[PDB]
Amino acid sequence: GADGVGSSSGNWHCDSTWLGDRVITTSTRTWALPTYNNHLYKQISNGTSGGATNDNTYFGYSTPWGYFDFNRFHCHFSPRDWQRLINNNWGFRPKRLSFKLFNIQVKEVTQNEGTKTIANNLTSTIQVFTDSEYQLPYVLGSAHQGCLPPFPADVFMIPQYGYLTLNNGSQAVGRSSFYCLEYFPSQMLRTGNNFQFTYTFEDVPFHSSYAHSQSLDRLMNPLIDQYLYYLSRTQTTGGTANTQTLGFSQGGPNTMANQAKNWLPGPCYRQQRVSTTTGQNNNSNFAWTAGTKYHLNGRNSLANPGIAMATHKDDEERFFPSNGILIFGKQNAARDNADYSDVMLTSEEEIKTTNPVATEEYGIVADNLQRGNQQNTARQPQIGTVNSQGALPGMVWQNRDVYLQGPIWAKIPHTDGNFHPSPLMGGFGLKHPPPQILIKNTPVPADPPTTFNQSKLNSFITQYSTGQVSVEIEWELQKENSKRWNPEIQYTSNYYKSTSVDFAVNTEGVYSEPRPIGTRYLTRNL
Amino acid sequence: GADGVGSSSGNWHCDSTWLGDRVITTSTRTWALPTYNNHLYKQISNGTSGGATNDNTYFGYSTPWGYFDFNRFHCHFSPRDWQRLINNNWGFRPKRLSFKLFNIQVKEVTQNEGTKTIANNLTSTIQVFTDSEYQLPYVLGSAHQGCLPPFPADVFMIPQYGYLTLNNGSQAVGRSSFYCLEYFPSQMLRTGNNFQFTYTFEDVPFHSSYAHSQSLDRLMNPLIDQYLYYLSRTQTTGGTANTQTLGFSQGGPNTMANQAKNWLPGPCYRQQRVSTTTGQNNNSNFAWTAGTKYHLNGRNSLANPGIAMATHKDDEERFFPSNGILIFGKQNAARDNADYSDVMLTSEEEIKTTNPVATEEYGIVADNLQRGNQQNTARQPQIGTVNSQGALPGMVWQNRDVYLQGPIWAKIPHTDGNFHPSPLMGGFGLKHPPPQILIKNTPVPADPPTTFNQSKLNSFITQYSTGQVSVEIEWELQKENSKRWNPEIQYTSNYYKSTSVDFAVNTEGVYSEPRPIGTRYLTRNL
Amino acid sequence: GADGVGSSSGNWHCDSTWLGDRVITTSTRTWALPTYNNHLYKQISNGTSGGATNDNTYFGYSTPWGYFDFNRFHCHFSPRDWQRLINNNWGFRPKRLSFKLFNIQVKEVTQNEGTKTIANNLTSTIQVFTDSEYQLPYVLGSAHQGCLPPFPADVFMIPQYGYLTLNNGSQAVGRSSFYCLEYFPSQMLRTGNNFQFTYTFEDVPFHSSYAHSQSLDRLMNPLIDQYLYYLSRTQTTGGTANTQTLGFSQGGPNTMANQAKNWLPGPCYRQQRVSTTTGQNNNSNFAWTAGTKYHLNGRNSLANPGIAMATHKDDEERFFPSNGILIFGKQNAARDNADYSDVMLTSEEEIKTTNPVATEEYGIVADNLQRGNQQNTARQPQIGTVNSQGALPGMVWQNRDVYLQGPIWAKIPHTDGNFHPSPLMGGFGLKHPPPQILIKNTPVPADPPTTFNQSKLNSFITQYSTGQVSVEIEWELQKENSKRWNPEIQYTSNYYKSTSVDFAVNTEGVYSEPRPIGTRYLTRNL
Repeated sequence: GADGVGSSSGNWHCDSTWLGDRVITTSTRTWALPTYNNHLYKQISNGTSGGATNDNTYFGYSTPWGYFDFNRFHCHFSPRDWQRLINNNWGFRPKRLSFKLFNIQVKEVTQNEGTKTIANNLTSTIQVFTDSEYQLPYVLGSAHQGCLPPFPADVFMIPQYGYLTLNNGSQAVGRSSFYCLEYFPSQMLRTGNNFQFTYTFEDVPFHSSYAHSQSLDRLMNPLIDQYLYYLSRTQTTGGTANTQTLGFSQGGPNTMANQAKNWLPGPCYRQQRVSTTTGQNNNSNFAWTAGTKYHLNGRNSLANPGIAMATHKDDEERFFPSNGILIFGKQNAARDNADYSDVMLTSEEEIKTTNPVATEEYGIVADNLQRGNQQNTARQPQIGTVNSQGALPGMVWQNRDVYLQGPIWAKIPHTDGNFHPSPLMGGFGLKHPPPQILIKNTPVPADPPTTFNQSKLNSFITQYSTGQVSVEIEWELQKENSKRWNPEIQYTSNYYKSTSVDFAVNTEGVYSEPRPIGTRYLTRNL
Repeated sequence: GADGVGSSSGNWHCDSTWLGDRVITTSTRTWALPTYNNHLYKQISNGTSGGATNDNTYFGYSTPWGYFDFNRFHCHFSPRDWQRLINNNWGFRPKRLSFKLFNIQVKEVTQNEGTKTIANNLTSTIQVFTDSEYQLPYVLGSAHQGCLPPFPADVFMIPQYGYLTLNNGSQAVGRSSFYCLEYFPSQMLRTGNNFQFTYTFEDVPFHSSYAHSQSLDRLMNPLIDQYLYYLSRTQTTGGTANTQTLGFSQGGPNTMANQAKNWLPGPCYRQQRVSTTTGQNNNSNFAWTAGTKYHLNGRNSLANPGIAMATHKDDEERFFPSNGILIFGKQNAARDNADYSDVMLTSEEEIKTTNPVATEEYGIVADNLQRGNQQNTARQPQIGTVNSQGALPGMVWQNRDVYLQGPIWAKIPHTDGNFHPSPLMGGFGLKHPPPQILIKNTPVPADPPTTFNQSKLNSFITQYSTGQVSVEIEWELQKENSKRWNPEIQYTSNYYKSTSVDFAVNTEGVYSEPRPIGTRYLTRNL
Repeated sequence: GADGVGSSSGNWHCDSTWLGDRVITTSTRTWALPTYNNHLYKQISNGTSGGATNDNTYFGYSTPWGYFDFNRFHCHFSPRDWQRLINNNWGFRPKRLSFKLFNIQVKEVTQNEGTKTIANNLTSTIQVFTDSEYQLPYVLGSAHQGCLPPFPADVFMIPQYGYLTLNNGSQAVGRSSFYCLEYFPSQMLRTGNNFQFTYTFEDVPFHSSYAHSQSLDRLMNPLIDQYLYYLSRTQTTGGTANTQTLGFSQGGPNTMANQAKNWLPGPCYRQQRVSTTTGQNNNSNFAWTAGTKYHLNGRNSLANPGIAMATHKDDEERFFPSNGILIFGKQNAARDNADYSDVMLTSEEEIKTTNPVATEEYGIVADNLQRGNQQNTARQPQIGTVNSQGALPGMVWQNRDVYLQGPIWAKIPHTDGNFHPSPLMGGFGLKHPPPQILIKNTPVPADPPTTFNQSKLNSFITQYSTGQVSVEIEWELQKENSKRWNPEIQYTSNYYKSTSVDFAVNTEGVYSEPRPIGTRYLTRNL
């Protein structure tokens, strides 16, 4: 058509459409983009000279660009839409997305004395491009702030793009890369232009939006015996001097721990157990010294949250792995040293059926070769505790649950090999994820001098931009086909009276999410 | 055409053609083939009676055949061609090969008194066949001598084919197989015939001809905080009597070791650390007693080189895993007890970014369940060191690098299951690799007696054969598409003056390779 | 389409595409254009009255226009792209270019009291035209500041156009020309218009992007003697009284300086030798008194850098010709009297093979006619040193190398004759080079008086302009086809750790180039 100062370049479109095995969520927000870094790229680093430990060293670059992040589930689903999803579906996955950037408004700020004036700059541009070839460091999938807000009426600030590369302390090495984002083709938009692009998700397995109604060690028939035998006795009984013997029995309903089985629980990487009753915990600061870590290039990193393991066993909801769960913060919680009442701990107890408990061992194996007292001195069988266990043939396991406040996807690192590349924070591991959209205000110089100077211009017009952003994702559903007789467990609001509605604004206009909501409510058989 | 004594049956073809995403290397050499084993098959074995340990016992057969081996990279690539490959390509893999055997010359040796005469035997044959059905023990892929020489002007001797089967000490068992290679269809060639065959590689992943410019624990945005919380404090501070508490923080730029992450480093099988400064090593002979071994049927075998792990961490190039690297020998180095200055140690430091260091642990896991002093005696959290770690979900890793002097492929054992079947010595794991070409001089009996005798003939005419062999491999390239601004690291010759040119002959005509050359020079993002 | 205030008239396009024998570099920058000279043309001159010497006199005109200059190699090539070029190609040359000027923003500045306000002037224009007929003095190709910056994120100021004509001291002569650039057809652009033009380079020889692996005096076979003889002796030996004789020998492997040869080294114009170790230089200020100069119309001009000669011989990297090399300045170096550590000296040592050393003589010639003592007094042969040598038949030579920071082209003067018209600063000599693009802000008068006045208006509205400029050049490549066995020399980054990445921004956002990069890394035979 005809795009100009006086015409609108897009419409507000926030909705959700359920149709068959599909649900299409569309979302629109209003953003603001400042000028970052004074239009400069800056080398950033952190060494041990300052006072940091070797574990927190880095070397990277801070860019003047910003980026869009809709990598949380509440960016697309309302709390009621999340309820329709998790109460009626066994699984879901993303199919394709559309992204739009419209109604651009570039404004200039003047500051004579103590007066601040904001006026339109009708001829200024913003630059937008997507990293469709995955040529920049991918910083989505690290659970960073700056998402599209969950409440459609909130206006958000676009976060600043930065990246890291190889370091040796605060220094760089020969393989450290430097990226200029102006070295990419970018689209320039004045107040009358808009931007848009579409993306198609690759085939990714459905998320397991269910709990198991059987456990792995209870797949048997509780009425029939097994025809296989197991060693049930190595020493006679009854008499006064018991001797060695061999005795075998058939596993039945009363001895189900001895029965022969076909499968094994998933892998284990044991965590430390912490109680929410502080009086039960040890009186020391063991959050880091006793943490569950991995070692990479002489640098210790917390395995957080780590592989998917059950949070606790039966009747022990007060225990959690020290760094083995996702922890969200309540509305307006401190950044550092928030109290327990200010955060919301998740719980993966739904996978007790196949996954080992995060704070327990995997099992028991033998240590030595037992013998009698025939020739050499008698030796008693020794056993060892398996606290870490990699993949064994015949293992089955579930992934970590996704949450309304949690991440959606992550980029699978480009490596030679990987094992079960599902992100450890939960979500869909993608070889080619949604590309990151980079955005920036084109610099506008102030009046240059009237005599030539070779130096680069460092005096600019103060500016920022505003506009709307809409993202539409189509999800595929996996409906449940269950013959269970009794009613299921569902997610529900509390009927009782209260001061405020959950998932609503309070008297000051602050929207908040009172609890985290997983997706495992319906049940399945193993 | 017309093949006979006076016409040539092939041309010398040693070259390399780069065209697009393909490179075609052709190579020709001159070989000599003796008579092996006096035309006999011989049972060979080694037991503990002789003085060998149980780890080195074997039972097998020594055959009179020889075999062709072009399973090193310098058989096909010149040092300059290797430089064109590793400086410009992110990956490569083999596609198809052609093999030719031509200009056969069978010669007979007579030895009257102290006189030695060598004359043509125009009517003698050689036998050639390829094990296209993989019915013989495959001895390629064990890094054996007898390759086509790297320098095209060198004449090489064809190695003798032998194989092993099951043993119990120096003895055999009922499942031990005996193979006669004369029980195969074979092609007989006189001085005017030639042999040829073609082969097509199966789909194999490209070799990672790059290093990572990011590390796994540094995929985050260094400017933005995380919205997820982690347990940062379990004990109050400041006061005189500190009590238990729970405190949570958000991971940010300054605490990147505590941030939530999606992935884990690759598996670990810890090695012993040895320094090239001998004064730093322990004063004992621990090369075998402290080696990193695996146990199979009561036999210990060194895990050499083992799974792909980083050789050392930053600033520690003097350390290597005791048996975790490929070690090549310099030109004319001893077979036994060569000094350190006579060998060339490789280094896989390029995979510090995803793979754990070979001489370090994998990480830390919990040992016990910590508790306070509410009821039972207080217990402090205990941690354990993970020195071996199998595959965990969310692991990523790189393979071992390939070298100019290193092997190309290996045959994947025919088993029920395998995990990431990439050869541990580096290269391409193939279910059906290039078949082994077997070659032999047909026996020519001396004058038999004039009265019949049933005994097999054990008097033959002394003979050997000569000819040329050409092998042409087509490789597929994977070009780099990088937006890195600063220059890359490249492999380069030293500009400074020297007594000899590297990768050239010296004054005596001896060709040598001064250093090993890997393939990871360009960089990528994770 | 529809061009106006609210629509963008161009997109940011900074990229490089390698495809076969072509590489296409595109580059976009943001510029600022002030009002120059108060919209006036001004006669400028410099005589000896002021204090200048006769060598620095001039007469010319300063115009109110500005011009665009992309005549350096870093305007188009990133440091990594320069590495892809010089490591893999024997030669390159430019083919065609595209130029675009878009997103024009004309702004007006008001200055009431101590307050400065910058507002859009939507109805103001800029004027742009290209000198496609080469009718103005061509000031590109004089290595002037004001290029498009090497770092795409830098905003640059457009330089002011001026020119010189004939002078006699500070005065002009009858042949001195005066040019008004308003006497050209020019395109006027408001904030919604854009400008563009294309250009095709003429056929120019490829740049020699290689070094020679042979030298001119070593093209012989080192094993065979020559059949030609040379005079090897003019006096008998051995006896007590030696007499005159004639003795001839054949040139062989041991006397290669006496062998007959077909060619001669290139021309010479000897320079003065300066050491970078200051203690080795003479203790006097000889930079100008001992400089290597040419004389034109009673005016001395430094021959800088002069004809292409080798910088130094073997093992003498510390010596350079006093004014015979290109010298670039490090980031933020002084304009006058910069120390040696603030500049980067180039070195043309790669042409030792065909070109004479800049600080050495060309050779030796005879001075007199030698004779004996038969009649007149005996005379000994005299020799003279050739310090300058023009073109001789059978000469071969290389041009000067091009650098990443160096110039690309120059305009060949329109004369009756020229010898080897390749610019002495390095690059491509073009009869019709890329035309210079002239740009200016159209003057906007302030309020004129209400009574008529014939005087020209000298009160204007303060103004400047901003916009983007994109230039795309297509280069043709000349791939190397070498049979060299050993690896080549390549340009590479240093692997060692460092405080900053080379060719990247520092902590303050300042981009810098640490060293000059030539193009002669691969090798050829003579």
